[PDB]
Amino acid sequence: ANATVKMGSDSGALVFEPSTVTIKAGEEVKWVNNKLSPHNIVFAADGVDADTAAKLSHKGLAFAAGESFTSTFTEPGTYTYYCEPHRGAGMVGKVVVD
Ligand SMILES: [Cu+2]
Repeated sequence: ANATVKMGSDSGALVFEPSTVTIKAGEEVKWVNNKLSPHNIVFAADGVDADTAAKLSHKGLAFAAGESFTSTFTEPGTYTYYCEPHRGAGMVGKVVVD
């Protein structure tokens, strides 16, 4: 049972919601595209290893109100994701794989 995040409120404010998710080692997590596009979900190697952070990242440009991404949360650890454009605009989210 994957967690589901949305890249922006299903209204019109760019917030990652849920901004922090906790799910199990080996499960996956989905993201839903909404509004204020483009967004991407770009994981900084935020304590976790480069390769895992990379493979979990999505530099895919999400234009279609319908496109959704999935990441495999194998390695227990912290992954911290942001948007490339909105990186430092307060648009960030966090993952705790258990
Ligand atoms: Cu964004």
